[PDB]
Amino acid sequence: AKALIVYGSTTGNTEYTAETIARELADAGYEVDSRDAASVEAGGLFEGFDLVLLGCSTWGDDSIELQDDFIPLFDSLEETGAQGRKVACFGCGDSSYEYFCGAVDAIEEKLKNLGAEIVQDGLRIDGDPRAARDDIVGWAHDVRGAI
Ligand SMILES: Cc1cc2nc3c(=O)[nH]c(=O)nc-3n(C[C@H](O)[C@H](O)[C@H](O)COP(=O)(O)O)c2cc1C
Repeated sequence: AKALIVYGSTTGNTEYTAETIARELADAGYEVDSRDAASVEAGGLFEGFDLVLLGCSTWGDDSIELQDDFIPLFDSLEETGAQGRKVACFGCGDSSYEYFCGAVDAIEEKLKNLGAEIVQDGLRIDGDPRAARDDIVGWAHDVRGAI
Protein backbone atom coordinates (compact mmCIF):
# COMPACT_ATOMS: atom_id res chain seq x y z
CA ALA A 1 0.00 0.00 0.00
CA LYS A 2 1.22 3.52 -0.83
CA ALA A 3 -0.31 6.06 1.71
CA LEU A 4 -0.24 9.88 1.44
CA ILE A 5 -0.67 11.99 4.65
CA VAL A 6 -1.44 15.73 4.07
CA TYR A 7 -1.73 17.96 7.15
CA GLY A 8 -2.36 21.62 8.07
CA SER A 9 -0.97 22.63 11.46
CA THR A 10 -0.43 26.11 12.98
CA THR A 11 1.04 25.26 16.36
CA GLY A 12 2.53 21.78 15.43
CA ASN A 13 -0.25 19.62 17.14
CA THR A 14 -1.83 18.21 13.96
CA GLU A 15 1.71 17.88 12.58
CA TYR A 16 2.79 15.76 15.62
CA THR A 17 -0.38 13.68 15.04
CA ALA A 18 0.47 13.14 11.33
CA GLU A 19 4.10 12.11 12.22
CA THR A 20 2.81 9.54 14.71
CA ILE A 21 0.40 8.05 12.14
CA ALA A 22 3.20 8.07 9.51
CA ARG A 23 5.52 6.06 11.74
CA GLU A 24 2.90 3.40 12.55
CA LEU A 25 2.01 2.87 8.83
CA ALA A 26 5.73 2.89 7.94
CA ASP A 27 6.51 0.28 10.70
CA ALA A 28 3.77 -1.83 9.11
CA GLY A 29 5.41 -1.86 5.62
CA TYR A 30 3.40 0.84 3.90
CA GLU A 31 5.34 3.28 1.64
CA VAL A 32 4.30 6.68 3.26
CA ASP A 33 4.56 10.19 1.81
CA SER A 34 3.82 12.88 4.42
CA ARG A 35 3.37 16.50 3.25
CA ASP A 36 2.47 19.79 4.98
CA ALA A 37 -0.51 21.32 3.04
CA ALA A 38 1.53 24.59 2.66
CA SER A 39 3.57 22.85 0.02
CA VAL A 40 1.24 20.79 -2.17
CA GLU A 41 -0.51 21.52 -5.41
CA ALA A 42 -3.99 20.11 -5.64
CA GLY A 43 -4.33 18.79 -9.21
CA GLY A 44 -4.22 14.93 -9.27
CA LEU A 45 -2.53 14.97 -5.78
CA PHE A 46 -4.20 11.68 -4.70
CA GLU A 47 -3.51 9.81 -7.95
CA GLY A 48 -1.29 6.83 -7.30
CA PHE A 49 -2.19 6.17 -3.65
CA ASP A 50 -4.06 3.32 -2.03
CA LEU A 51 -4.86 5.41 1.09
CA VAL A 52 -5.03 9.20 1.65
CA LEU A 53 -5.15 10.60 5.26
CA LEU A 54 -6.04 14.35 5.58
CA GLY A 55 -5.38 16.19 8.84
CA CYS A 56 -6.48 19.67 9.92
CA SER A 57 -6.87 21.76 13.05
CA THR A 58 -10.02 23.82 13.66
CA TRP A 59 -9.93 27.70 14.29
CA GLY A 60 -12.57 30.48 14.21
CA ASP A 61 -14.17 30.06 17.63
CA ASP A 62 -17.50 31.58 16.63
CA SER A 63 -17.64 29.93 13.21
CA ILE A 64 -15.52 27.07 11.68
CA GLU A 65 -12.32 28.15 10.05
CA LEU A 66 -9.89 25.52 8.74
CA GLN A 67 -6.18 25.87 9.50
CA ASP A 68 -4.73 28.49 7.06
CA ASP A 69 -2.33 26.39 5.01
CA PHE A 70 -5.11 23.94 4.37
CA ILE A 71 -7.62 26.37 2.89
CA PRO A 72 -6.22 26.43 -0.68
CA LEU A 73 -6.36 22.59 -0.72
CA PHE A 74 -9.89 22.31 0.56
CA ASP A 75 -11.00 24.84 -2.07
CA SER A 76 -9.46 22.69 -4.81
CA LEU A 77 -10.53 19.23 -3.48
CA GLU A 78 -12.40 18.29 -6.66
CA GLU A 79 -9.15 18.43 -8.63
CA THR A 80 -7.41 15.81 -6.39
CA GLY A 81 -8.64 12.48 -7.75
CA ALA A 82 -10.67 11.66 -4.66
CA GLN A 83 -13.55 9.93 -6.44
CA GLY A 84 -13.49 6.27 -5.45
CA ARG A 85 -10.33 6.86 -3.23
CA LYS A 86 -10.10 5.29 0.25
CA VAL A 87 -9.69 8.15 2.77
CA ALA A 88 -9.81 8.89 6.48
CA CYS A 89 -9.56 12.33 8.29
CA PHE A 90 -7.99 13.38 11.57
CA GLY A 91 -7.50 16.77 13.38
CA CYS A 92 -6.77 18.55 16.69
CA GLY A 93 -9.30 20.84 18.40
CA ASP A 94 -10.54 21.73 21.93
CA SER A 95 -13.95 20.69 23.19
CA SER A 96 -14.61 23.91 25.01
CA TYR A 97 -15.30 25.45 21.55
CA GLU A 98 -18.76 25.20 20.12
CA TYR A 99 -17.68 23.34 16.90
CA PHE A 100 -15.18 20.89 18.40
CA CYS A 101 -12.99 19.72 15.47
CA GLY A 102 -15.52 21.17 12.95
CA ALA A 103 -12.76 21.14 10.33
CA VAL A 104 -12.86 17.31 10.43
CA ASP A 105 -16.66 17.40 9.86
CA ALA A 106 -16.49 19.82 6.87
CA ILE A 107 -13.69 17.81 5.15
CA GLU A 108 -15.59 14.48 5.62
CA GLU A 109 -18.82 15.95 4.18
CA LYS A 110 -17.04 17.33 1.13
CA LEU A 111 -15.18 14.01 0.61
CA LYS A 112 -18.47 12.17 0.70
CA ASN A 113 -20.02 14.47 -2.04
CA LEU A 114 -16.96 13.96 -4.22
CA GLY A 115 -17.46 10.18 -3.99
CA ALA A 116 -14.35 9.23 -1.86
CA GLU A 117 -14.76 6.19 0.34
CA ILE A 118 -14.39 7.07 4.04
CA VAL A 119 -12.86 3.98 5.60
CA GLN A 120 -13.08 5.05 9.24
CA ASP A 121 -14.82 7.86 11.33
CA GLY A 122 -12.25 10.71 11.74
CA LEU A 123 -9.89 10.99 14.69
CA ARG A 124 -10.88 14.12 16.72
CA ILE A 125 -8.25 14.91 19.40
CA ASP A 126 -9.12 17.24 22.28
CA GLY A 127 -6.06 18.94 23.77
CA ASP A 128 -2.41 18.02 23.52
CA PRO A 129 -2.05 15.08 21.19
CA ARG A 130 1.04 13.90 23.23
CA ALA A 131 -1.51 13.03 25.94
CA ALA A 132 -3.57 10.99 23.49
CA ARG A 133 -0.77 9.02 21.81
CA ASP A 134 -2.46 5.58 22.49
CA ASP A 135 -5.71 6.79 20.83
CA ILE A 136 -3.67 7.90 17.74
CA VAL A 137 -1.75 4.53 17.52
CA GLY A 138 -5.11 2.78 18.00
CA TRP A 139 -6.80 4.71 15.14
CA ALA A 140 -3.84 4.11 12.73
CA HIS A 141 -4.27 0.33 13.42
CA ASP A 142 -8.02 0.42 12.80
CA VAL A 143 -7.52 2.27 9.47
CA ARG A 144 -5.00 -0.38 8.20
CA GLY A 145 -7.46 -3.11 9.08
CA ALA A 146 -10.14 -1.38 6.98
CA ILE A 147 -8.57 -1.06 3.60
C1 LIG B 1 -8.13 31.43 19.11
C2 LIG B 1 -8.44 29.91 18.92
C3 LIG B 1 -9.58 29.49 18.34
C4 LIG B 1 -9.78 28.08 18.28
N1 LIG B 1 -10.92 27.69 17.79
C5 LIG B 1 -11.32 26.49 17.77
C6 LIG B 1 -12.52 25.97 17.31
O1 LIG B 1 -13.43 26.65 16.78
N2 LIG B 1 -12.80 24.60 17.44
C7 LIG B 1 -11.88 23.67 18.00
O2 LIG B 1 -12.23 22.54 18.10
N3 LIG B 1 -10.72 24.08 18.44
C8 LIG B 1 -10.39 25.41 18.33
N4 LIG B 1 -9.21 25.79 18.80
C9 LIG B 1 -8.06 25.07 19.39
C10 LIG B 1 -7.08 24.43 18.26
O3 LIG B 1 -7.64 23.74 17.14
C11 LIG B 1 -6.19 23.47 19.04
O4 LIG B 1 -5.28 24.35 19.73
C12 LIG B 1 -5.23 22.61 18.07
O5 LIG B 1 -4.33 21.83 18.98
C13 LIG B 1 -4.29 23.44 17.29
O6 LIG B 1 -3.73 22.56 16.30
P1 LIG B 1 -2.61 22.78 15.41
O7 LIG B 1 -1.32 23.14 16.05
O8 LIG B 1 -2.17 21.65 14.50
O9 LIG B 1 -2.90 23.97 14.36
C14 LIG B 1 -8.75 27.17 18.83
C15 LIG B 1 -7.61 27.68 19.34
C16 LIG B 1 -7.40 29.07 19.48
C17 LIG B 1 -6.20 29.62 20.14
